[PDB]
Amino acid sequence: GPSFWLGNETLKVPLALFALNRQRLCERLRKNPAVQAGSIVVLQGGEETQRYCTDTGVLFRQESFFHWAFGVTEPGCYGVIDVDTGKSTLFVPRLKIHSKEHFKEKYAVDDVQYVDEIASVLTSQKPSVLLTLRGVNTDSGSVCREASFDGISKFEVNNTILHPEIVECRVFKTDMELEVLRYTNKISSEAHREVMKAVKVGMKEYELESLFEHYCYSRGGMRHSSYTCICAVLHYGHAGAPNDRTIQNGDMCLFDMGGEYYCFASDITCSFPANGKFTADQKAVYEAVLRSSRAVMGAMKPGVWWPDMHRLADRIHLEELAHMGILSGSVDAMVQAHLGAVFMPHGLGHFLGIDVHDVGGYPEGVERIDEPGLRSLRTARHLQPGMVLTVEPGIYFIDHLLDEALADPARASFLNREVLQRFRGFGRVRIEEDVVVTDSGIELLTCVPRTVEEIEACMAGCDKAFTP
Amino acid sequence: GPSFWLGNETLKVPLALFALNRQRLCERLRKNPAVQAGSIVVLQGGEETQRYCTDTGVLFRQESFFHWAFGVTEPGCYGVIDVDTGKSTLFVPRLIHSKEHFKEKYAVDDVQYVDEIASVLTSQKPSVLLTLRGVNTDSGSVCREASFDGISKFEVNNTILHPEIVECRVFKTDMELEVLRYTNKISSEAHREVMKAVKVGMKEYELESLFEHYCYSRGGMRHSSYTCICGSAPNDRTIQNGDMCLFDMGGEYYCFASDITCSFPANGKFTADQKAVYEAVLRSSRAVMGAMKPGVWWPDMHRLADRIHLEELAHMGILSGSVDAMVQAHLGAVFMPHGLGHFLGIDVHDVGGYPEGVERIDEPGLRSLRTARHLQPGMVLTVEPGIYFIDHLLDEALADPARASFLNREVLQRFRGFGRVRIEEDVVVTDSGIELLTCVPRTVEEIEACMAGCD
Ligand code: PRO
Ligand code: PRO
Ligand SMILES: [Mn+2]
Ligand SMILES: [Mn+2]
Ligand SMILES: [Mn+2]
Ligand SMILES: [Mn+2]
Ligand SMILES: [O-]
Ligand SMILES: [O-]
Repeated sequence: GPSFWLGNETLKVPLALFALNRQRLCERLRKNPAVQAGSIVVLQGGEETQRYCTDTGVLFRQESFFHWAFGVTEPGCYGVIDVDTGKSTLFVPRLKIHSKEHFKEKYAVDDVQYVDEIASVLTSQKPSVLLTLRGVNTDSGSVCREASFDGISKFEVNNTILHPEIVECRVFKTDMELEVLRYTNKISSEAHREVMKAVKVGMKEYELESLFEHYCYSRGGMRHSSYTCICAVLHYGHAGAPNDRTIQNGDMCLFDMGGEYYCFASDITCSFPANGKFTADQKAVYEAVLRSSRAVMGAMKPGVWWPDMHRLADRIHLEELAHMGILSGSVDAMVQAHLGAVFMPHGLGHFLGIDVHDVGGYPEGVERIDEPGLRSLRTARHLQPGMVLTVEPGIYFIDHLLDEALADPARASFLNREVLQRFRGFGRVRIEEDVVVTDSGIELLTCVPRTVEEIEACMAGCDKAFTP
Repeated sequence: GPSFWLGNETLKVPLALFALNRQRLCERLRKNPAVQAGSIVVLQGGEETQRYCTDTGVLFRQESFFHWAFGVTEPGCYGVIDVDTGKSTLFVPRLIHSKEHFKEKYAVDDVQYVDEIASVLTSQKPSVLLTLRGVNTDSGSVCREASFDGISKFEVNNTILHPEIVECRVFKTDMELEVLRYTNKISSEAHREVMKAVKVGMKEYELESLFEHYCYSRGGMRHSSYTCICGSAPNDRTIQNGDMCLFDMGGEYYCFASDITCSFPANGKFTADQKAVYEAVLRSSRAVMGAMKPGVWWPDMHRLADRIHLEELAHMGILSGSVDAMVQAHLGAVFMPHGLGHFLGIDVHDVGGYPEGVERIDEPGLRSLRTARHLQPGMVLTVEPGIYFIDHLLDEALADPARASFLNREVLQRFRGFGRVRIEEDVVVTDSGIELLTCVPRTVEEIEACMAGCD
């Protein structure tokens, strides 16, 4: 059948991918006892937006649930799925201008109609109930926009059934979806290598962000970054602003960037010395995060409770920080005092898919854990095959977190100021891989240099094939 | 005083630019007979947005009127200006920098937190708050009026400000022109790099990518001014041998735009037909720039470009008959359906093209003009004539006996799928003529030498 493709070396994505998602959603809804016969799923695609009151266009990016179901890149559409038969209808704006037939062929749907006819067409199809999308995103706190059209009031509308079901479908990636996520990770990994090869003392961080974006777009067809790429919030107020810090000798760099292809995300972080040679201290902190990274990846398999992996990373960080002489005392005591969250205040990792922070981390019955570090986890679910997660432990030296710990009698004793003082302004190490949960373990999607020797080799311009 | 700067070779933009804008706005309001003494201008800045219901951030870009007045890059702010004294107060979110930090950074008279805006304005006992509401004549959208908790307690006027701040934006200060010269410099350089890099077989988005990379990495231009048009949402058309490329792209620096279009043969060599069409647009481009000066009516420039295009198309054999008669039948709009050019500034399609008293001309071509004003010094415009071979426009003309007679179908057939040529320059009106901001290869000889890798 047809496939989405941007030519050259970019990935051909069969539109069958979305047909399989529609099939899976219908199969789930058919097994749902509360779904009436003759129900129709109604999704509304995104519309083009402009900057405020101007006619300056904002680059259009399809709404994620609508993309997941249909793969449609055009703004202003609606999409309908008959639950009982699986029949799909795309509604496109009545505006070279393409025919309805052109869109039917392009997207391999069963029917195409114009948007202004949606009320007439649905009336004629006599559905029992329209199933629309409404629910809460547990990362943004926002409520998903329910589809609406002139005349929808004449129909029976249920806005509670669909959201948890289509979320759960998105949580489990198909083999076709994995092929795209492998590709996004391949291009983003190559871009990360290019950045490590290009970085020079004296460069502005945004020069590297630009290079990353150029690699992803020109060689990967990735028009969008998946998320705001982190290399300043400080100097200009938003993560999106150019990071205009000058890279200095002795710096540890952290680049957190990932491109998006056809609305499938990647999210990768590399940490490395600006000048291409790890100091003893840098090697020590870095290899601590490498150790937790690898321990978690080695422990992940179906049935594993994700918060247990976060705690495992914490324990390893604390062990290694103690082996460095930054911390002293009982590691068990440190864990009881939640000392790990001083060095890693964020969650270990999160679902990834069409969204960087993908849906379904906190379905009904799954509770957020009200402890330092863990409260920042974007899911507290148990791992199952088909999930895609980031694994992103880090160690940070953040003054106000350290000072707070030093002011806390329950924590302050564990800290050796004489050694710690040398790590003030050390910076940050984070190692972020993307992985798939398999039937028995994981598959690593990311492919960047990770050991000290591999990183130093990459920055010295060694061919990627070279291995130390 | 302080300046915006992204280091390396990027431009230092004095925050004094925005101070001057505020003063200019107050000077204008003070002359407005409806403006009450003790009025305060209230502007609301943009806020951070996310993609739909996700936590995926959308790259923040400041609202244009608010940027013009304050140069503030942070989301979630307000800014007010005492009309009588010119005193400026910035309101920032309480979140980490001090208010003192923001005062120093933006060279405003006072900084407060946003949650105190009602209390602060109340203490200053204004007659009325002047808020922003009006219609953008390019989008049809209504400007969003500032609002805050407790604003209901104030007398608010939302009619006075818009036309007055729009009018200020129409006329660029020397400091603004410095930034627009810079954005044109970098975008010009990026266009040259694109011309050097184009190879048959490439995808258009590869050149869009290169352009953005040059502007960002070398210019500190994070944003494209507008969605990039890459003729021959990624443009994934393969550049083919024999194609005429059209690349319309411009970077933005600190919310100051640029808008440049280059047309050139994909394979680096103009055919006779391509040279003929291209040099027709070069001729109208140069004729319009030459004729521009204070007092010139912009629609006359549009019709000048039409006349020249028709003359050249007749010379080529595409058309026959009286060019006078052709103009009377609006034949120019078949080949150039859009307006000749538009105001440019903080927005690519900048404000103020149709203030009250200036009417849109209801004729083909001219109705798409984004201004029908007379030119005055300080105005910044694009000059972007083009010739297009658009089947449905051509078909409509061939069906209409008043136009069909002028067209030589046997010659036109050859130009079906020719594509299109547009040449877009950015210029400023001076006391005597114009200053050209754009600096790219333009003659056939310059373009071919550039693409051949010469120099
Ligand atoms: O938001 C999150 O979950 C991770 C934490 C570090 C940056 N991204
Ligand atoms: O919108 C305008 O007015 C010009 C002409 C077409 C491309 N930009
Ligand atoms: Mn990340
Ligand atoms: Mn992440
Ligand atoms: Mn343009
Ligand atoms: Mn333009
Ligand atoms: O991340
Ligand atoms: O343009």
